[PDB]
Amino acid sequence: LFVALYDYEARTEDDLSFHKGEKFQILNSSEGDWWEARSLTTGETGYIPSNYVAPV
Amino acid sequence: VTLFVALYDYEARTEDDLSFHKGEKFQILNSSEGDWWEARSLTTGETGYIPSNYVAPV
Amino acid sequence: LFVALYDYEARTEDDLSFHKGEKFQILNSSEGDWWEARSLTTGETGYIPSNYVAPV
Amino acid sequence: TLFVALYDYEARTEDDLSFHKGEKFQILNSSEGDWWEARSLTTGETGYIPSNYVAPV
Amino acid sequence: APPLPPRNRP
Amino acid sequence: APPLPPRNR
Amino acid sequence: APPLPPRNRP
Amino acid sequence: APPLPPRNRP
Repeated sequence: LFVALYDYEARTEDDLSFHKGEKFQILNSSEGDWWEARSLTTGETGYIPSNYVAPV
Repeated sequence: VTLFVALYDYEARTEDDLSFHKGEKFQILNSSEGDWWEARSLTTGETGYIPSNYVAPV
Repeated sequence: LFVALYDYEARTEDDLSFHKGEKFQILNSSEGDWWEARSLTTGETGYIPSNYVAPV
Repeated sequence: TLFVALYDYEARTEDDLSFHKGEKFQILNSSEGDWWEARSLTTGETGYIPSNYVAPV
Repeated sequence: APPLPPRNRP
Repeated sequence: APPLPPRNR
Repeated sequence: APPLPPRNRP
Repeated sequence: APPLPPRNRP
C-alpha cells in the first residue's frame, strides 16, 4: 500500500490521475519507475510515477 | 506500434540526439540501452536519441 | 560509510530522518535507490534516499 | 568514448572529479551506476562524475 | 511537484 | 533539498 | 523543461 | 545545475 505525496494529472489514458493523500494498491512494479496501481478512492487502475508516493 | 509524443521541446546536445518540438510524435526503435531511446521522428523521418522523460505514450 | 548532504524528514515509518552532516553505515543497497542504513549518531536504522548522501 | 561537461561540478567527495562546463573526458568505467569513473583530458585527474552532467562528443 | 521519472520501456 | 528518488519496487 | 536523464553507457 | 543522480551502490 502506498500514498500520494503530490497531485498528478495523467499525461496519457493509461496513467492514473490522483490527488495528494490518495491511497494505492500496487498491481505491477516490475516494468520500471511507473507502476500499475489501483486507486483505493475510485477503484480506477493505471500507471503512476513511483517518486510521487510513499509506503503507508 | 510503440508510439510516443513529446511533452516539451528539446535541443540536441550532440549529433546523435534528435531535436524536437512539443507535440512531435515518435516511433521507438530501441529502448534497451538506458534512459535515452533511439527513435524515429514521424514529422521529419530523422532518427536519433531522445530523453525518455520528455515523452509520454500516445 | 556515507555522509548526509541535506536534512531529510521521514515520509514513512521505515524511513530514517536525519540532519546534514550525519554519518551512516549502509546495511543494504541492493533493493534500489533507497538504501537501508544505520545512523552512527543515533544507532537508528531505516531507509535513506541515496542521492541525499556522499561517500566519506 | 569521449564526453563533454554541460555544467560545472564541485566534487562532493575525494573520489569525485571537479570540473568546469566544456571540460572533456575519457570514460574509464561506466558499469557501476550513474556515477562514472572518468579521466579529465585537461588535467589528467581521474575520479567519478555524474553522468547526467555530460553529453557525448 | 517533482520531475517525472523516465517512462517504462515500450 | 533535492527531489526524492523513485521508491524501491 | 525537466532535467535530462543520465546518459546511456558508452 | 541539475540534481545529482543517486550514488553508486557500495
